Amino acid sequence: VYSYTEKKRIRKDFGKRPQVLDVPYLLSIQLDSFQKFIEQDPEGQYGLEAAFRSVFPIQSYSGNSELQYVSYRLGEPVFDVQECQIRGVTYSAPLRVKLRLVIYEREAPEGTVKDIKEQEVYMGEIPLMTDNGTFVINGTERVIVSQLHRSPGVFFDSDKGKTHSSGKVLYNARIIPYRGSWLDFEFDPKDNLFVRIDRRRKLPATIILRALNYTTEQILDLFFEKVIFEIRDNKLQMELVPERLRGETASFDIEANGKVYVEKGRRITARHIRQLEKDDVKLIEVPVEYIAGKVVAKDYIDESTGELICAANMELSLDLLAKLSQSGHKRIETLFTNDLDHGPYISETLRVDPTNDRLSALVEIYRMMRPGEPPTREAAESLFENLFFSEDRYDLSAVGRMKFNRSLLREEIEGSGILSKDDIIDVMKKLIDIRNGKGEVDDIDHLGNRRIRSVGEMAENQFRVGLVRVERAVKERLSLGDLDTLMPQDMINAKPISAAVKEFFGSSQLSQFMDQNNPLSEITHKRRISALGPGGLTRERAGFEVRDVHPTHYGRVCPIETPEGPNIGLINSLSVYAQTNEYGFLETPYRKVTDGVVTDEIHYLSAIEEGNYVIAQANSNLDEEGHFVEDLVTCRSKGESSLFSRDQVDYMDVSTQQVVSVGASLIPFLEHDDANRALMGANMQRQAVPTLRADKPLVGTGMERAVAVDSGVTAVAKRGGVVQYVDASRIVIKVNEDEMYPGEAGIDIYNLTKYTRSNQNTCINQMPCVSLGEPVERGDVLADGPSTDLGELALGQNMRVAFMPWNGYNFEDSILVSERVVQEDRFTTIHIQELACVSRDTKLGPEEITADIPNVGEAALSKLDESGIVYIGAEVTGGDILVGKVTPKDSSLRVPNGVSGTVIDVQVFTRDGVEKDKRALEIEEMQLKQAKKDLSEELQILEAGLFSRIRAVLVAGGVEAEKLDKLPRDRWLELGLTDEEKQNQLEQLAEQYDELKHEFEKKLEAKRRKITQGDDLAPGVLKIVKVYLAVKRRIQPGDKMAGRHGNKGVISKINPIEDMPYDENGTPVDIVLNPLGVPSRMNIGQILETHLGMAAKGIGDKINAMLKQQQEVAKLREFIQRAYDLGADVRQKVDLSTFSDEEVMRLAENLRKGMPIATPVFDGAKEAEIKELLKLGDLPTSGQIRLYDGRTGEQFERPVTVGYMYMLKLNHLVDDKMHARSTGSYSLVTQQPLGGKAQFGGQRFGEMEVWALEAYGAAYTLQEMLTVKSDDVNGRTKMYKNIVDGNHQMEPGMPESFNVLLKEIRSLGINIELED
Amino acid sequence: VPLDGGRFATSDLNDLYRRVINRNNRLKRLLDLAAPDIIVRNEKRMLQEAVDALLDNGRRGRAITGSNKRPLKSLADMIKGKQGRFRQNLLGKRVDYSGRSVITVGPYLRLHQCGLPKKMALELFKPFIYGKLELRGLATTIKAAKKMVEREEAVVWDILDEVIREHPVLLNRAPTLHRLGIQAFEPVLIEGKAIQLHPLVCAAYNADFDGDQMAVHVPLTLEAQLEARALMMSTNNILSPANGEPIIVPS
Amino acid sequence: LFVEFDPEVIHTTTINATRGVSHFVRFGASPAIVPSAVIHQLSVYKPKDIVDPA
Amino acid sequence: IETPITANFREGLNVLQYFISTHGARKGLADTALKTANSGYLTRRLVDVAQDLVVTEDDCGTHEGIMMTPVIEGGDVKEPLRDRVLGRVTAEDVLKPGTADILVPRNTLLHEQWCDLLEENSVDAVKVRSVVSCDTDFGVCAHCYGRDLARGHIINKGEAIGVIAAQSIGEPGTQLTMRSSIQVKNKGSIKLSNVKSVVNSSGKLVITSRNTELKLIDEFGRTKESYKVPYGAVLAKGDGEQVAGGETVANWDPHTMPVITEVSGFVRFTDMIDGQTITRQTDELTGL
Amino acid sequence: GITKASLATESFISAASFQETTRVLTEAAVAGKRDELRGLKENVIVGRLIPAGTGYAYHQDRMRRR
DNA sequence: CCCTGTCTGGCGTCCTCTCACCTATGATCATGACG
DNA sequence: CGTCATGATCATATTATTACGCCAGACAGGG
Ligand SMILES: [Mg+2]
Ligand SMILES: [Zn+2]
Repeated sequence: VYSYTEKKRIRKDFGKRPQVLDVPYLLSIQLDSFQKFIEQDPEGQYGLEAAFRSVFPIQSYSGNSELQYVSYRLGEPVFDVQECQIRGVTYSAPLRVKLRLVIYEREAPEGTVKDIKEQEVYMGEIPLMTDNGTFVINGTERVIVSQLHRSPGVFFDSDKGKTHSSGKVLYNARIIPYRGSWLDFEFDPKDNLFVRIDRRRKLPATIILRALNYTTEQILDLFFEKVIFEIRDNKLQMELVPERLRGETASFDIEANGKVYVEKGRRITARHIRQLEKDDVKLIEVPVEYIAGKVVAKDYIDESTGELICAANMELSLDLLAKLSQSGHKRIETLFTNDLDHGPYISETLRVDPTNDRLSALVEIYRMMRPGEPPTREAAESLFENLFFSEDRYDLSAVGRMKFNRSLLREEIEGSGILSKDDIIDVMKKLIDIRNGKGEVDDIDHLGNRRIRSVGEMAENQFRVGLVRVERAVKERLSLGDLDTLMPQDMINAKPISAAVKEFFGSSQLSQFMDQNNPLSEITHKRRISALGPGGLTRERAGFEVRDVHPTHYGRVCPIETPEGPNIGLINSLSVYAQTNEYGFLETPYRKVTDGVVTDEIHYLSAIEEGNYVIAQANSNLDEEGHFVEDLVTCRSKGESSLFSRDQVDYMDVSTQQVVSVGASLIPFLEHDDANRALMGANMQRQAVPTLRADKPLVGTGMERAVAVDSGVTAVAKRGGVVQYVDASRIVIKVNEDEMYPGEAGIDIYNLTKYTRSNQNTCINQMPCVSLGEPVERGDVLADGPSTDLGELALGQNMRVAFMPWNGYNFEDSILVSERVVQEDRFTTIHIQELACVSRDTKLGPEEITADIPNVGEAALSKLDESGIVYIGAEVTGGDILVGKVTPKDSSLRVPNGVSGTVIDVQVFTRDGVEKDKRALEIEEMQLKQAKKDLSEELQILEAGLFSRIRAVLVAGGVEAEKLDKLPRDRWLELGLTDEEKQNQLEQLAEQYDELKHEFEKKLEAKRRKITQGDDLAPGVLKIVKVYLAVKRRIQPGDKMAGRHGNKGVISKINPIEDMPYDENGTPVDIVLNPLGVPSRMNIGQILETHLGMAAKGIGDKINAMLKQQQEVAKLREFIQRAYDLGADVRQKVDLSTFSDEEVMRLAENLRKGMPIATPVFDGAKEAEIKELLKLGDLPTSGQIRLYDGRTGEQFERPVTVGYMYMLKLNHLVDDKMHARSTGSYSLVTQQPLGGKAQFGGQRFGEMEVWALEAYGAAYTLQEMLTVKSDDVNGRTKMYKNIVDGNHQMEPGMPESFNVLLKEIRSLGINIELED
Repeated sequence: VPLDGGRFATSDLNDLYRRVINRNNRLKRLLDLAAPDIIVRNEKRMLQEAVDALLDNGRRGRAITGSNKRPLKSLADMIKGKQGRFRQNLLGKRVDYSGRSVITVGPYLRLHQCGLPKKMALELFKPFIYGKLELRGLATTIKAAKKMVEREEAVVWDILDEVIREHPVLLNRAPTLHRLGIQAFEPVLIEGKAIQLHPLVCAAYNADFDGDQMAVHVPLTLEAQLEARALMMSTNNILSPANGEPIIVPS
Repeated sequence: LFVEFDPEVIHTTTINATRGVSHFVRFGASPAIVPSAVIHQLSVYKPKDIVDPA
Repeated sequence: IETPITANFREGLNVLQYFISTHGARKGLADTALKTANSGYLTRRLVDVAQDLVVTEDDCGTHEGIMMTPVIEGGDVKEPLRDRVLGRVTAEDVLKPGTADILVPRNTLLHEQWCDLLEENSVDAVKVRSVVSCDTDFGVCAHCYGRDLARGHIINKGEAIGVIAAQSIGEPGTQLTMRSSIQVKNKGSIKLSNVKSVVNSSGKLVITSRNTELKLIDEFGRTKESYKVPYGAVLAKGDGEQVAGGETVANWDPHTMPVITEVSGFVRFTDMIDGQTITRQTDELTGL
Repeated sequence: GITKASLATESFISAASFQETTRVLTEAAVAGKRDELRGLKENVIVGRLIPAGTGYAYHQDRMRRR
């Protein structure tokens, strides 16, 4: 079955793979993150409650006072979104917090407080998010963009190759906390182990192991095994486990049990280890040279002298053995220090250590942190407990503790946010294991190590920084005042909190201005994974590897939609199905392929769970049950594609559209384009402009409805029902009774957004697309937006294209367009410019906006009214007067030189106290009248719905067929009816009606207050006049058009109609492209799009022929059914036998300008299907029509390719780039011309052009190019007199900026001069 | 500079000089009223560090800032590097009598001429038109001539066709790589708003027509017209200076 | 300003309670070795007049 | 990747093949970005080191120039004599091998007719005057530069050649990239250079030098093959002989450095004391 | 090398318009070094004719009248 | 004094176009209202 | 008439780090 707007124009759909998971709501990152941020969240985390429970309770400097936390609450905003964008306020909500003050007594902090006080306090204004997913900061709609950064936890990197120039790789182990001090363990080419804290000075690593109160005996107990030597009657025998001897060449003949095992000069084989462990050999015999370099573990003391025999971690010599042998020790514990197995890294590290106990280690750490000051044991304890071991200054998140347990092979993924002793010891153990040769290092670009922050987490962090500044103020006013007399709003002030959150949302590196000229550009700017910003890398520094697609971007981050230029691969765009995990990583759906059958359950995999399993590719053929029809199937195991068996697979992809993003899944035939041209096509499809009447794509991907409905430019119905009143302003839906609340009678009113300014100076319009009396369903479009049509997404328009060289006018990439295109007004885009004029406050008095103006006459002032402001509707030229303004000297606002327009909307804002003039009172009466009429129509329309409910209830149960309309309509309650649900319902509707009456009274009073009041404004401004010009820019030689595949081009000549190549029917082609761009720039998808567009228009022409002849619905039903079946096993399977002879005529009314065809991305329409659809129309099979010429009237040889391509106009127009300057203004500090176009400036004759004129022999051209034309002021006035008198001659002089160089060098101690 | 809001976001130099004069006046007052023995030392350290912030900020240990993270600009940051007087103001300058627009093809040109709009040719060539007006006697002063060419009356297009005729312009593509990147043409007036540029010539600019933009300059003096005709004309440079290969290869 | 505390208290970690002091007079890692002479000399200073900035 | 892309753009590409194509494409785009970033700075440093050198005289008056020979990597001759000695003033006047007969005088610009007359007589090495061996104080004379490139005649007195030179080198920096025996092909006489050779017992010619360079002199004088010959290599031929095509004339071992001798006699050990100077390591699984 | 060959000149304006300006101006400050405009880029700085094309004939005239 | 490692200074394309942003917080003084 | 509270206007610089990389030349560490 189909929805009623899907019976208007049902898009033909090729495609073979039956879908199982539809496209999710495309704005779920922004909305879900900010819903996670601001919501009443119990059990502590996440949200604002995490900040308010981690920075509170503020306890004082031993004054026994404490400011603890209760709850919070956000009130309603004073301004809704529309008034906020008009006036210019933030769209914020006040953050009320309930704080409590308690004050303890003397001698008992575990005793009773004498007095508490709990109260409401005001702090900050956090800006809310609109339903589109955007913020309104100062009247300009802004987006905060998700950041891709390093995941907190341990990270074992390897500084490969480059250091020490000898190939010896290093290994470092960066512990990355979420908030606190970093910690980098590393090696050096002497194989010592060095710690460092926050990239500061370097210490040997075991100095922190003493700082955790470990003795050296315990350190060697941890980081090494033991070797036991027993002195038993002969040559100091040894306990030997032969696994340590795997490949070691002994120094003697190892024999045991009267049997020679190992010979001198040979090594111990593995089978000799098997012999020694099979015979269970324990004690072997060593020479005196064997313990010549063995390292003792613990301290041995002589019992008689009370001295030290040998210190810990010391090699043993002959005299040390002679001392400890005669003291009474039979057991000797040493360490195993092999070449391959276990290096003595800990032992060499302890030999570099000068420290000896806990205190000296804490002193040295306190000295490397803060240099050159007296340490004290209390200060060293406090610093080292506040580096890693305190809840305040150090905090891994849950993400950090998960990565730190997972990368150390733990079990519990839950732990504390602070470190401990076992954590650092496990980091050093894993680092030594990586140095020993077992285990692997971790790459950086792997998406199991890249977390995604969003709006909620970054706003929480900035709010937390505001709170630690305010706890740095409250720890102030709390123990330095008189108690009890103050309340907790005199202490805490809202300036740092609001300053921090307002600086983050106002100007950050990630809170950026929304590129809004297209529904696609909105919905793909909100889905952006930027690597830049705070905590990430920078553009002009890094690098190589991060600008490259890793093998685990498959289905998380789009590989082909990224901006080319200085930041490729850093401004990644997130894919279609890609959600965000609980912790912040990326996850993507798959289908659990149990042992034979592809089960239709979806199952979200992260980036590290994907690697262990094995995933089938998306388009693998399966026969109606899930059984894979091949016995070799293409899969990918561990980041590496291969060919696997039938039933060793564990997952299949969901749909074939999931590698790409929503920018580059509206490209039909994407699998035929080379990836560079698909990148340029997706980026230019983002850069489109909305035309006047947007049409549709004939060749789409079916993804248009998700991008249109799941954005916020169309007016989606909330509750379905029957339309009651359509208008260009408003739309009224009457809600069906099986969707309807019992109370609040309810018929909905959609106030559309008519002609208003976007951010890119386009024209964001909404047009109603429903008829009257028409049913609508829940979840359905009512009003099309900009670049939409019937709920689809129509960016550009589809035109008749031919690929042929035509007389050179399409030489490199140019485009040649018939005048039939510009006559139909079909690229005529509508732009809106906002021109502001402020009435400031200066000396000699304030300014005047009135029209009594000097130096002007009738010809200027005829287009102004009697109070200076231009009319609404006056079509002005470039350089007239819009607002007349004179200062205590003409300073009237003028149209900037070049642009026409029609003044559509004038706003006047008045700072309160200033006298409103007659036009400001006219606008006040106008908006009073509009708001009065609008709220009165709200009351009338909802009262009409309420009375219709009363009529619907009184059909039964005491019905009065004639007596109902004899009495006035406001008394439909006291009629004959007992105590039932109906009199209860009439009482509830009377409650609703009296609520509407008193609500209408109070809301009209509040709206008169909002219109009548002034507005807070800039320091020293009287009134602001804003005027909206509405230019209509058509098309001309110089604009940029482009298709959807990377075929760019400046349109080069707008030919007449007659010159166009026509065919043997009569129709001229509209646009003549260039064929030579196809074999080099390998975008072969545009030719398949051209042929399938010609097939679509062939079906449309046959419908137009079968309908223009007034044929009955039977033949239309026949032909539309044949055009909708037409293919292989497909998904569509429609039938017109359930459309009932009236929808088929209206569906053919919508198909007569062409039949829309969906072609999904990697499961598209093959060549034979295009041929069979070109055979259904009577077009030629090869797609090529023979074409005549317009000039000569004789045939082009070798018939050419025509069809329809869907081409977009880009907003790089030519009357926005063109500029010229004879003599304008000059800069102030260096007397050179200004830069730019708005400032009337000159083009920079840069350095390489100076080199290119030195490279010729042009000497006078360069002399006037940098002395006369540019800098020397007396030289250029002499030049201007000489040019207007006909004498071409220059008096050179000196550049004045060289005198500026002399003054800047001379302002140092340097004495530069000019000799002779 | 005023920011038109009642306040002056000052330049960094006045901040630096203001810091030196504050610290110096406080040091004069502390040497006046006697320094507390081993005391007249911290203030001189502060003065030395403020002067070292003024002459070259950031060369001594951690630099200063006004707002917020960015270190502010001393004198050596005005002479050195990019954004300084050697590379931004003295070796490459901003230049009057110049303009820029988007290029296009127009293959009906001879290779020594390029299309150029009527609006650009009227705004680049203004004082030539003023001179021809008060030399032919169609405006008494300069102000009547300026208002005539602002209204664009029906006679100034004949003046403009009489000043373009044998007068070269310099076309320039924005990444000039080698010396064929600046060439000189003789303009032809075009109804429209783009620069029609001969196709063969676009082998030397490495310029396609997918939105490229080129800038035109005007040689004012007489010797510069002769140098843009004899040395830099588009017919003269047909061989590259890298080898003997022709640069007019048909593309 | 002159302070006297370095026996076994917070040598350099907690300036005061809050307020906003510039620093600890810098001049090296620790404060300049202040001997027992200037302190006694600054026990009764300001023996001039109002002086001031004219 | 060991499993290639068996699908072209006229047919489809499925998802993994298009993903691997994306690996290649984004690697290329990032190469072009950072490539331009280095290329512009290379042009800057070259036009700032040259910057000053102006053709300021008309004849320096020296003779010593560099020797232009065609480059020989060891295969086909890559850059011939006509494309190197095109338009540059000769250092010493070229005498054809009819010795004491002058072919060109010693100050003649070698334009295209003279280059064809060089190619006909098969001239070995036209010694020619270079800019680096000039004599002009504070500048470069006109004759040592050569033809005015981009024009036909000799260089004009004045054209700044440092700037056009630095632009001509740095301008193709956008196009550049960023990140057993001797087998003969042709036939001719055999030349050896810097060789110390001796006769083995087999009758061949063995070599006692690393600095040996083999050359193939053709029928008219020049050289079409050159081969660096290693130390102790064994030739199947000698000097001045004649070979045929496809004939490997030399063989050696790239793994072993041969310590071959000159005189024929017994071998004894001098200053070779066992245990210290030489050690006893018996090859276990072979025997020798 | 070309960056050291360009920083080691007898003309401090060329070596100042190239890389580090601080070291070049301090060395030329304490040495009392005296540029004489010596070629192309110093004359591009100071605003006069290049001694390459037509300005080469002008500079031969100017140097001959010295 | 003769290496050999560390440290801190230099440097990292051109041209153009668009947009926002460029305090707020605390203390003191004056005026008005209430007792 | 006096005192207290509230509102408006005017006045200055932490508030209490970590994701570039190479080359090069001087300064110093180890022997
Ligand atoms: Mg291009
Ligand atoms: Zn010479």
